[PDB]
Amino acid sequence: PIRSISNTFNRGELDPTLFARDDLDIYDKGARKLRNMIALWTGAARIAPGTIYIDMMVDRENGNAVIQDPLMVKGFDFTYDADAEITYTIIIRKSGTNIAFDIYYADTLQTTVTSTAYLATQIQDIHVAAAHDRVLILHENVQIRQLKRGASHSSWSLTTFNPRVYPTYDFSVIGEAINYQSFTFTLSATTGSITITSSSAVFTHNHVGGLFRSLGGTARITAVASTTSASATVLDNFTGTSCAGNLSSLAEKLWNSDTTTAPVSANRGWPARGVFYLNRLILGRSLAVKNLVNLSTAGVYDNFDDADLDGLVAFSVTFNGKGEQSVQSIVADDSILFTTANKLFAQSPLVESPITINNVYFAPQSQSPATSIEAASIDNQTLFVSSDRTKVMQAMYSTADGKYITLPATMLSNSIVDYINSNGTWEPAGISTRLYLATQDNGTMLLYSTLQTQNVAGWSLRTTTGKFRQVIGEGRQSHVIVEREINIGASFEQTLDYAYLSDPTFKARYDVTEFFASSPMTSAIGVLENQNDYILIGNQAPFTALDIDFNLVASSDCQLQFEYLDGNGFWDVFTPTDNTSGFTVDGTITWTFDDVLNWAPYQVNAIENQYWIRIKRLAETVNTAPVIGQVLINTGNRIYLERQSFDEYMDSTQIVTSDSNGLVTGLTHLAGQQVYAITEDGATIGSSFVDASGETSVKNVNTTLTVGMQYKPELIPMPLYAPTQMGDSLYAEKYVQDLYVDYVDSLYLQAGFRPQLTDIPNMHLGNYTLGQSVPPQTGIYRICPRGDWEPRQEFVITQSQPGPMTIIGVGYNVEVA
Amino acid sequence: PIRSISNTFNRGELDPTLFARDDLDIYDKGARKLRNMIALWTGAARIAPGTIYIDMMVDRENGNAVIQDPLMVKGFDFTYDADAEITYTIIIRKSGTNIAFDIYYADTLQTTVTSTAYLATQIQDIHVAAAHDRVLILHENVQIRQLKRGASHSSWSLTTFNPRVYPTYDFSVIGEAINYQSFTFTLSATTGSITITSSSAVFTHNHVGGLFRSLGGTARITAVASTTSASATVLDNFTGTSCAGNLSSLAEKLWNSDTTTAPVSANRGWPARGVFYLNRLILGRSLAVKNLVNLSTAGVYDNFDDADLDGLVAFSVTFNGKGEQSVQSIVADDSILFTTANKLFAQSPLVESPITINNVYFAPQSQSPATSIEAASIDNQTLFVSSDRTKVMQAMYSTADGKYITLPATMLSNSIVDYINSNGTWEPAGISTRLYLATQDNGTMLLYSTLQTQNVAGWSLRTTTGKFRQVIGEGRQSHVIVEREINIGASFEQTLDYAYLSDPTFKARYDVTEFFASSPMTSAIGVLENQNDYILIGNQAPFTALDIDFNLVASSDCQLQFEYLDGNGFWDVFTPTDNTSGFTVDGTITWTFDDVLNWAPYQVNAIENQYWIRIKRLAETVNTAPVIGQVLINTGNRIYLERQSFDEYMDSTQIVTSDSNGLVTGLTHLAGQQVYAITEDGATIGSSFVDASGETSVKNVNTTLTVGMQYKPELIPMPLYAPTQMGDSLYAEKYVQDLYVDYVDSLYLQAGFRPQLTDIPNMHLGNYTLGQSVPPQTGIYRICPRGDWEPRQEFVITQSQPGPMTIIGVGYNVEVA
Amino acid sequence: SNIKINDVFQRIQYAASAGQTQFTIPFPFFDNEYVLVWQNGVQLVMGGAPGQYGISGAGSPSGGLITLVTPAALNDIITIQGDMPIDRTSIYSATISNLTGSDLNGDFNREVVMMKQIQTTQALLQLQYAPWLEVSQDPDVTKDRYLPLLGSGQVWRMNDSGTGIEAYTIDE
Amino acid sequence: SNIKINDVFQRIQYAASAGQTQFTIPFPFFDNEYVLVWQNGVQLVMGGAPGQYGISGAGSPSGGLITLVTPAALNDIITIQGDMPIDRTSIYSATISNLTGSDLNGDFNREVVMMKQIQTTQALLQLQYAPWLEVSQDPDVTKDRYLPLLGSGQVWRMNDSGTGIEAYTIDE
Repeated sequence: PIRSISNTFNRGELDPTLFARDDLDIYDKGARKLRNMIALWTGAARIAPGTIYIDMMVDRENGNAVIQDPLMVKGFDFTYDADAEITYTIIIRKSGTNIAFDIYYADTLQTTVTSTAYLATQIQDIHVAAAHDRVLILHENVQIRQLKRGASHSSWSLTTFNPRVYPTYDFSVIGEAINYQSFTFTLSATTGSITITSSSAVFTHNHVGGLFRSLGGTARITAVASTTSASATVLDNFTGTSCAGNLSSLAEKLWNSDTTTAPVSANRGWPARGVFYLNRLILGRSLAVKNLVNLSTAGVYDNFDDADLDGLVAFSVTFNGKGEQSVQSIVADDSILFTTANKLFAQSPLVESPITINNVYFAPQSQSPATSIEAASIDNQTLFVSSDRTKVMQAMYSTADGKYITLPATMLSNSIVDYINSNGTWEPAGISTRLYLATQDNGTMLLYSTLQTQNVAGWSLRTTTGKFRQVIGEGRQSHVIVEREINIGASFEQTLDYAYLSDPTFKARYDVTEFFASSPMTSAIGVLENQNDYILIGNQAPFTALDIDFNLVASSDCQLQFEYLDGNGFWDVFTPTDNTSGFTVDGTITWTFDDVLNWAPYQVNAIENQYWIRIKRLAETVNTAPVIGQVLINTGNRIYLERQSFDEYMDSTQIVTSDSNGLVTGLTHLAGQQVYAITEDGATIGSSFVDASGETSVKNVNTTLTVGMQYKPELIPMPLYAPTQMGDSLYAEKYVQDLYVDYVDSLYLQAGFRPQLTDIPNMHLGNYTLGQSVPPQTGIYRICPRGDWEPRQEFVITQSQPGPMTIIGVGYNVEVA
Repeated sequence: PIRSISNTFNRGELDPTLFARDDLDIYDKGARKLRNMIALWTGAARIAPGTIYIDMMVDRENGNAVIQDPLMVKGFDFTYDADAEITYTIIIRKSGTNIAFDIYYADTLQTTVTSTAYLATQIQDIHVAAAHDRVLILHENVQIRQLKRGASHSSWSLTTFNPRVYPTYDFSVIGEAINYQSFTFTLSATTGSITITSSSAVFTHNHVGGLFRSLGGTARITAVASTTSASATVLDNFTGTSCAGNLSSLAEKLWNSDTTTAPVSANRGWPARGVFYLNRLILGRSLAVKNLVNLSTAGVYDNFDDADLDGLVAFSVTFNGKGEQSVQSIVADDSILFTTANKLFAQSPLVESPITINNVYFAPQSQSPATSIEAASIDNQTLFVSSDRTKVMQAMYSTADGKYITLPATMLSNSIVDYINSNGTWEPAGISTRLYLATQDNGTMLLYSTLQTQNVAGWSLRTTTGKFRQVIGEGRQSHVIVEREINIGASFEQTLDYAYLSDPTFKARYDVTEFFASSPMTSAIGVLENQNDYILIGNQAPFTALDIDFNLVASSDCQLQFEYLDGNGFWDVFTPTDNTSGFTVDGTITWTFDDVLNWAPYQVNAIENQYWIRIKRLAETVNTAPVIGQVLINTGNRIYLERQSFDEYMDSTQIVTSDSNGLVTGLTHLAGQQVYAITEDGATIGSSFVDASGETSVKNVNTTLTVGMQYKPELIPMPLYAPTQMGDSLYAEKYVQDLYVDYVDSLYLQAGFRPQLTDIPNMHLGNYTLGQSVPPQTGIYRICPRGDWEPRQEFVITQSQPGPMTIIGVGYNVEVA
Repeated sequence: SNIKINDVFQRIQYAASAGQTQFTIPFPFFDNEYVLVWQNGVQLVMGGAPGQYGISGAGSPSGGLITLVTPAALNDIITIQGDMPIDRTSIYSATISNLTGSDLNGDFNREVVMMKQIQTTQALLQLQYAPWLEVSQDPDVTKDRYLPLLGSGQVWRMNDSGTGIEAYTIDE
Repeated sequence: SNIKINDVFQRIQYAASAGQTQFTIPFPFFDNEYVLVWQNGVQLVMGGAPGQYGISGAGSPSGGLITLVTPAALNDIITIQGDMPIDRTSIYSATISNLTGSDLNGDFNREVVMMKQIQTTQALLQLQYAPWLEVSQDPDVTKDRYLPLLGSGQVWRMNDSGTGIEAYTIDE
């Protein structure tokens, strides 16, 4: 009989291996697909926030050389005045062989600070430690720097961070220095300025500023004359002048990069991780001792004097378990958490522990390997990426277990998780969500909406016309670094994303993407072997030219026919300028955007959202079919900084104004792309192509518009679940008589069973005045999808053109056979 | 009354004694059999990871003498750089009468470090203590060594670990030294260098470096002139020069192997267990005092000076309960956990313990005997093998009970547990599982998938064409040491796994495996007594020759007929070259792989996965039937190192390239085996036999392929459970009308009720282009199994040839009579 | 049908031992009804009554068995032949459906067996000129190959012109 | 295996010229062992010794070539015939995920060649009634089609009743 069921989406996208788990309370709270949308902490699903174009990453000190390598860019945020809403987005970018800091505020480049202390190849290994009023720049091989803001937005200085007193360490304990256990140290006196002499070569120049302890006394070495003689100042008196090597302690400076001053020292490096915790500065993971952190003197952030062993003095913590415990991240949550290569170290928050030398109780909590991506703090929990970067781990203290518990936050959504390379947090104003964001190697971005106490944890996948390379933010705002293609006119750089050969019925698919992408001498493929054969080519972005090199030209004209695939799934013929003359000579094939006016992203055999063109051979007889060595297209890579915003519904948007003819200029960062225009009243008026010069024509003239690229939201609910008296009926034949779409503040919706969907109207005939924009609509729409009888049939909620969208639930009337 | 029921596999394979426990919520979450598969934490079952061949274990210092004793090999992992993904697999192997360390990286042998300090017979008793940058080699009778990596992969050094100051112990307290309670000690002076004189013989040479305490003073002994005289240096002043023996304390060095220097000392041995914990090195379970551990000086890992009794000094912990408490493992989870022979010792994680001499509160927690296999840390818990090796124990702190609670992790899967001899952990990238692995004496490997906060705990059994001997891994990767057989051509070493005599109807089974395996003078058996009698022989691996010794030859030719059993269960005649001439003379019977082309593993009378041959007597009249003394086959044992990988679906795989004729060479480690070939596109193209020279022919020519052995996954769900209103239908007659197999990313599946199964197709006629490999498929397939009406009937999900496989659930439509 | 078809004639003949009942079928077959059995030139029927036989081994590569109900007498001639009718054994949908290698194997194996049955009759039971003889290589020249129908008491005789074979009456 | 099979008889005969050594094979063949060569009614052996032959062109759609070691005398008769076995030893897996054009073409082509070899024998080397003769259209009527074995000095002759062909003894 007919059963009425409903589905909300507070658990996000569920892995396909969960689809038989009807015992879990998540079956009606999740989605098969949640793309370009987020889950609010209610049950609703909202379209993902759009982005606003800020700038293009260039090497400003070398004639604005465009940067096309994502490893040469790494950004971070720095909040300077929270109440005044002053947050700087600082971008570390390549500048020749060195680095530079581009400082942005209010979507504008304020100033640039160069630095020769770092190499362009070290950018991805540069970490920061943001204080209340300055940022420390940390690299394991470069001395700490301070980046501090002056008296204005454009006034910044980058100086060296110099400790008052350096921390010390005895490297012979880990076998990284000379073993002095059999030596004998002789002191000239027990007080004042003395000379320390060793029976064997021990001292190095790095021992200047180090400590010598024996017989209850301590001395600070001030000069090293040779490997067996040094001068020191007595801090605590010695009881004698003869010190056995095995009862003594000799320590050099923990941080140093000087390996040339005689006697030569080892490169001990500098800390690469840090955080400011209460009244101390914590620095750790140096080059030489990666499993050690140092806490500065209480109240003096730049002093690491550890001559004394009691009180508020500076001290060290060494992390050891079973194997490598190199510190990955120092988290200022609760009583400080240390994520390492293997184990998570923390002390119980229920312990009344002051952070001093002899009453810290850091212990190895759960086993949970972590990577170098900095941990995020949000929604009463700590999130960090695992060492293999295929999981996000959640750490919370469990009083019932007496320890911190780590579990995969991606446990229900493993299918959409690629390799993660950055993360951030965002708590947008006016939106019912707490967001954790993480970009991936494949170019997508993970979105995680969490409300832990209310059992809200929903993942979703964000895609764009390009590749996400980094996400930046600590909650107040969110920026992304995106790699996009632009039309570069008469020059050729990129290769086609997809290329197939097909038979006259256009059903066969022979993948030749690698042959077209490779150089002519690497690999080549013969094409158009028979009459009416096809070449199918697709690309993520539109292109207007091909450049073909033949390893073997066709013996006669192939009589080529060109078609493109439009938004209705219809192939339409167009006539390009064919300089290969039917694949008979090397050359280019070019066309204008007017030839491909209706071109739109579409799907061909499970490959979605590509711009497709097919080439058909019409010649009856050619003696020698051509062999293609390489095909290039007239697009090139660019790297952009963009700011995410919930007021935007398009990507890489820009505010423009059209003239009396509807012409719009200044869209160079969108050259060659298909863009939509949205009025200030909130009505999307149509799409058009930006040409290679950054100009496009819109329908509305003399109008201020927002122009950007569509990212298409898609929501596929979970499989129908209507248990009956007979049983779970998880595999029973089912038919959906009625589909209810429940929406709030939405426009341009369409829903149903593919391929024939139903558009949801948003205009009231009889109560609409021409020229006005109908506001985003709320209500319930009932649809007869006309689907099949399969138990795993799919229904789709999507959007025809960019706009607001919020789906609060989906209902069904199901005939359960 | 038709009922719809479903089954998931979150709890793994369940013991047959649980099959009446319908009250438990595990009846629909487990499997009757889960072989060569694992349980993902989503509830799906995935084919177990395959293995990649690395190397064969040989005595490289003795002309590559093949090692055939599993007790002569023991491996361990050592992570050197987690972020660079540098982990070394180090193999301790026999080298003459001594040992050697084989260091592997990137599936390649980097270098070999030999050592004469250890015997080949001591290998299994060698334990390691891995630090952040070096590994300590521990044996109860050999002084500690350090294995440290130099400046490259191939540069390694093995040196001796020498403490700055040795720990001390008074062995007379446990009755292992001379009792001095009635003696009198006289000091020459109370300060400086003194002489300590005893009224009776007490001193030994091991007292050099020991301590003497009395009258509030402490002196370190520096020389022992005789049993009654010693020289000492005063560390804390004495109040007098006459010390009563019962009020004094005399301690020798805790670690010592010198028993010859006068006066002769006892062999106190060296620690055999250790771990690096925070800033201290913990070493324990020495030869003489197995229930004691020593913690080094805080911050100085190699100093064990215990002259002082306060502060950050080195100190000791002694474990006593009711009986023997010898330390088995030192675990760096929470505050340190100590598994012993009887009781688990730990302190509450809720206690703020700084780990100092008088601030440790280790107490006897639950009674839980443990063996010498090192404990594993994974998924917020500690796992360790029990002392009798028949159980895996789980220890967690329960705040509600105020102590650590130990319970059998194998409580629901006791049937598949044999005697465990090693364990490891693995957290593979991209896979929804946290794995604990454990090999057993019978040659199988247990796989434990756990996510305890989500009530995921599933056991499964892994088998191979061979015998697992050890599993190595600490989470980042996993290696196995496997004993496999190879065809050795004209030589004979191994005996048949199974041998039976049968009657003309081939129904009788008379087991004679022991007689064939034993030497001719220990056991013999008469065979082929009557016309049309049989000899049935089977082996885990293929063989191509028999070598037969007769205690009594047949009087006349028996007219033998030979047959082999193929993959369809069909017996096919083949003609070998038998030099016994019908069992009339001692000799060999040989055949080629072409004679047995269709040979495949099969089941004969509940014995599964063997290569079977039967021999039938056709002669009508023989006066004296032959008596067989011993039968050998032309296979020999080898020991391999292999790396487990979830990208492999075969065992002992190797990447090869076929020539224009399909010939493949270089497969010597797989000589005589049956192997499958998988293309780079992921299509299994068939099976073939590798001959004794390591060559085989494949179908695809000029192709790069992966070649390995099949391990067959088998999944048998729990008995049908469809409770009606009449009550539980646990014993009612049931018939399965429909069987639903729900799968993700799978190929080559088959399912149903034995013996006639149904193959699940993975090719779409009308939407397939010839030459392409169909990707792994996702969907639901409905099957009518045509089973019986028994309440406990078995349905099988299995795979016809190697490939990806993931079963997310099984559904039924059951007629419950 | 995941078996291999060997190159074996689809006909076997035996001279029976005294009291023999079991006779081996060395060639593959797929259905019991498609195996013909003669005893001294009289076709037998499957069953359990005296004078009938039982058969096993369908679908197997070889090694089928014929079991006579009544034991054969010495030197009885037993003939076993395969007689599968020619027809399609599969049907494929025009719309997108599933395909397995078992489907293809069943079709090709059964078609190979059908061809072998035709070739077994040609090789063992029919007349042919020796392959090396100088027959006309144009089949339209029917001098040596076309036969006339024989009337009562007539033989096949090449005519005196050497142009064709004609029916020729023969007397004493 | 990605070749066409043309409509060509699987047997060719030549009258050698003086000293001719190369003879064309006009029909496809897949293996050298599946071709039989006769010279004046004596079957030759493949090899390099005198009195033998070498063969090339296996797998080619247009046949190959036979090269005699010893040049042939004038008007020597050279006969070449295709003799592939009728079996199937390479089969597909139960659930194939990759089916190559060569494998699928090979199975169809090899059965076409087998049938062509059967048809070549029955068109060029065997006897048959003319297709238009009034033979009984019921195959169970064996009056004109079943032959008896011939004893010494016997011919096939329709009996006086006109009901079947019987062996008839002729002397002189």
